[PDB]
Amino acid sequence: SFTVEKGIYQTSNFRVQPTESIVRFPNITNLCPFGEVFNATRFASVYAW
Amino acid sequence: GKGYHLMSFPQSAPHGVVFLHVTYVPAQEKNFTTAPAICHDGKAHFPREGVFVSNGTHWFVTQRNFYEPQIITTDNTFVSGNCDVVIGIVNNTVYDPL
Amino acid sequence: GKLQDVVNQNAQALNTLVKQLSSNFGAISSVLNDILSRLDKCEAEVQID
Amino acid sequence: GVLTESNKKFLPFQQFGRDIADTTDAVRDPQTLEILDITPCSFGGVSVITPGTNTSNQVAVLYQDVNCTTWRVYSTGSNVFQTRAGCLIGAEHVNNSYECDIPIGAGICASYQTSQSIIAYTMSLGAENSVAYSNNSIAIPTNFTISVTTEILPVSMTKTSVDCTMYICGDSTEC
Amino acid sequence: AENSVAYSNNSIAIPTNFTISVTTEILPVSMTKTSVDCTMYICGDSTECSNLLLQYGSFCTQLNRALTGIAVEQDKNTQEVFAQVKQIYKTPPIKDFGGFNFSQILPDPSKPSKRSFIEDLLFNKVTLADAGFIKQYGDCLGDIAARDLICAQKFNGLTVLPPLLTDEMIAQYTSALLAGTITSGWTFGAGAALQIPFAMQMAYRFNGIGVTQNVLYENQKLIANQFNSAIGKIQDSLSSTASAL
Ligand SMILES: *[C@@H]1O[C@H](CO)[C@@H](O[C@@H]2O[C@H](CO)[C@@H](O)[C@H](O)[C@H]2NC(C)=O)[C@H](O)[C@H]1NC(C)=O
Ligand SMILES: *[C@@H]1O[C@H](CO)[C@@H](O[C@@H]2O[C@H](CO)[C@@H](O)[C@H](O)[C@H]2NC(C)=O)[C@H](O)[C@H]1NC(C)=O
Ligand SMILES: *[C@@H]1O[C@H](CO)[C@@H](O[C@@H]2O[C@H](CO)[C@@H](O)[C@H](O)[C@H]2NC(C)=O)[C@H](O)[C@H]1NC(C)=O
Ligand SMILES: *[C@@H]1O[C@H](CO)[C@@H](O[C@@H]2O[C@H](CO)[C@@H](O)[C@H](O)[C@H]2NC(C)=O)[C@H](O)[C@H]1NC(C)=O
Ligand SMILES: *[C@@H]1O[C@H](CO)[C@@H](O)[C@H](O)[C@H]1NC(C)=O
Ligand SMILES: *[C@@H]1O[C@H](CO)[C@@H](O)[C@H](O)[C@H]1NC(C)=O
Ligand SMILES: *[C@@H]1O[C@H](CO)[C@@H](O)[C@H](O)[C@H]1NC(C)=O
Ligand SMILES: *[C@@H]1O[C@H](CO)[C@@H](O)[C@H](O)[C@H]1NC(C)=O
Ligand SMILES: *[C@@H]1O[C@H](CO)[C@@H](O)[C@H](O)[C@H]1NC(C)=O
Ligand SMILES: *[C@@H]1O[C@H](CO)[C@@H](O)[C@H](O)[C@H]1NC(C)=O
Ligand SMILES: *[C@@H]1O[C@H](CO)[C@@H](O)[C@H](O)[C@H]1NC(C)=O
Ligand SMILES: *[C@@H]1O[C@H](CO)[C@@H](O)[C@H](O)[C@H]1NC(C)=O
Repeated sequence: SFTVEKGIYQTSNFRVQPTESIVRFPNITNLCPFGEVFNATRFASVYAW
Repeated sequence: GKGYHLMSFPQSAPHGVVFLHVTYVPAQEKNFTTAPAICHDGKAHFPREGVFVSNGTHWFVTQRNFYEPQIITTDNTFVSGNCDVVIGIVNNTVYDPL
Repeated sequence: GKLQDVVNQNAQALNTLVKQLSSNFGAISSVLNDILSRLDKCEAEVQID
Repeated sequence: GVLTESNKKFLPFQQFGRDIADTTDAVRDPQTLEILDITPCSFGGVSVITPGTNTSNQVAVLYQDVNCTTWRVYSTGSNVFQTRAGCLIGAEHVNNSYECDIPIGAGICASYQTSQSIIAYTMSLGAENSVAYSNNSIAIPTNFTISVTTEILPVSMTKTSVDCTMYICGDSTEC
Repeated sequence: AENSVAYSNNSIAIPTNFTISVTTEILPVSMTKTSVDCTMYICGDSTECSNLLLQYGSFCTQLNRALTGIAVEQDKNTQEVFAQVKQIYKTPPIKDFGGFNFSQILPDPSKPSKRSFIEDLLFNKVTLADAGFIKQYGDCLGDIAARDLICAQKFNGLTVLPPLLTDEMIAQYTSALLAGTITSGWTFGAGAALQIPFAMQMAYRFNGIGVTQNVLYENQKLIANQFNSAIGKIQDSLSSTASAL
């Protein structure tokens, strides 16, 4: 409504906005063995995977 | 309603009822000096209904909720025991019809 | 006001019931006709559920 | 959320901690091996005290659970008074005691009085008068008044009926 | 306990004495006023969740309307129970009520609050969950080690609003009721308070229960002693057990 009668009204609790964003990942730099997994000269049989 | 209830009147309102409570509210209080009983001939007198009051000199017996003083008389009070055990008892004469 | 409260409470309850028909409740839409017109009988049953 | 230093001791095979609500409390920081406690940054109730919007557009904000004696308040401005119910911002404290108009709480009420402004005050329980009690004094009424008081009581409410098929499935056979 | 009662058509048992018995009855009047925030409970801090919740605004308005009604109801309950009289009577400085002792059930001026002795015992015998209504953000941030339940409630949007009348003010109302009752009897309820000596008030009360008012006067000291002993018994009882409240 555009009109509010006399009284006291509960509103949403006090909000604090995030001031900045951070990202924390483990300290590692090696690339995963994509070549050894996908570029493998010899794949295994399905029964012995 | 506030005060002693005399009688109520009902009225209908939408989805409800309205009671007009006519009640009796005492209005004009006045101070008096009083005692629980009076010693007449060594025997204490207590009101059968009422209370002893005094306007300074004389002692009357009056009803509880309205100042209607009456002369102290045997038909206004009743006797029980001597006039020493009672605390706050006073001295006064108890009239008798003659 | 004690009786006007009763009248207003009943009227507001019914109006709230009418207003609450605009919720999706997880469905793709809050309107039966929209669901039945864009979806076949197959998943229209899931949404109408 | 807010990250703070934690005294929790995680086992070597643990990375997160959790409430009874299973929301994440503590996290082992992956770079430096320390435990950080996570907390929400939204906290504390807020109430708005207003007269009618046609009466005025001013409002006083009661921030419960904040001490105003920087702050977790939208705006300080002026007239910052620490009530027992919270921190009232936008209302002028007065030393008088009136009847309650807008109950703030904790024995504090607010009203809109005169330059018009919102005032806050401790309510008045009533007129303070004693009685001249004595062991040999009685007050007796010499007159009376007949008072007619009104008492309103609700007796019934509107009888309602509901059709499921027409509310849930209005004019839809498949529904 | 089985107890057969002797009966006959020409036999009657008449009392020859009496006891003034003071009993305690406890009644809840209000409960905690509570408020709920859908956004902060259902959707902790995510904006996506609040955007999704935007279509249930009617449901949340319904919930908060019901809770606000409950809160106003609690305030009205306390007001109607305790604000019977809007005249704050105060007891006279001299306490001469014909041997009756009201020290335990009257305000103590030598305490920060004006609660009586019995009121102090009662307030000490109930452990309030909140014990206050100011829980600052710093305090909840500084006790992450201790799993405080109030902080967990308040971080999910569940707040407890303070009651309108504080305990000191309800104590003031009760003290006014005591003062009016002992200084004027029932008259202060039925309009303006009319003073009457307490012995004569008790005489009226005795006449009310169908025994002549004299027996009080011939037994005023005994009745006062019995009342004092009963009050002391209540005081001792409330200070020993925990199931009373
Ligand atoms: C009512 O009258 C009797 C008359 O005897 C009073 O009794 C005397 O009171 C005086 C003062 O206390 C004593 O010195 C006498 O010894 C009493 N005489 C007897 C026979 O009792 C009595 O005091 C009067 N009551 C009041 C309240 O004054
Ligand atoms: C008791 O109170 C009533 C009114 O409350 C008094 O009646 C009034 O008396 C004055 C005296 O001239 C009149 O002018 C008024 O018109 C009366 N009012 C009504 C409604 O009738 C009455 O006099 C009082 N009686 C005593 C003994 O004090
Ligand atoms: C009515 O009961 C009370 C006891 O509750 C009696 O008062 C006791 O009387 C004896 C007499 O020796 C005293 O030893 C006690 O100290 C009294 N107790 C109290 C609290 O006063 C009283 O006597 C009985 N009434 C009658 C007529 O026998
Ligand atoms: C009424 O009962 C109390 C019991 O506590 C009597 O004793 C007093 O108690 C109060 C507690 O509020 C103390 O402050 C006083 O020091 C106590 N006085 C004494 C002599 O013990 C009290 O005396 C009784 N009232 C009367 C008039 O005797
Ligand atoms: C690299 O990893 C180690 C341990 O994981 C950590 O101590 C160090 O801070 C990391 N380097 C940087 C620049 O953060
Ligand atoms: C995979 O094999 C092809 C052909 O030798 C080569 O061009 C490509 O660079 C290889 N990719 C990776 C990730 O090793
Ligand atoms: C009765 O006495 C007291 C004290 O003198 C006084 O305040 C009061 O006004 C008196 N009552 C009336 C009706 O005048
Ligand atoms: C008390 O009342 C009586 C009779 O009405 C009268 O004779 C006497 O003068 C009055 N005394 C006082 C002090 O009013
Ligand atoms: C009433 O009080 C006064 C002073 O307090 C005293 O002189 C008088 O003796 C008392 N009367 C009775 C019956 O106790
Ligand atoms: C608000 O105040 C104006 C007068 O200034 C009046 O016309 C109007 O009816 C009022 N509206 C409400 C809801 O009180
Ligand atoms: C915090 O609020 C309470 C409420 O009375 C107050 O006593 C206290 O002084 C406030 N804290 C400080 C440092 O003033
Ligand atoms: C209110 O009363 C207190 C204590 O007497 C005083 O410090 C203060 O200045 C007063 N404020 C106003 C506006 O009267």
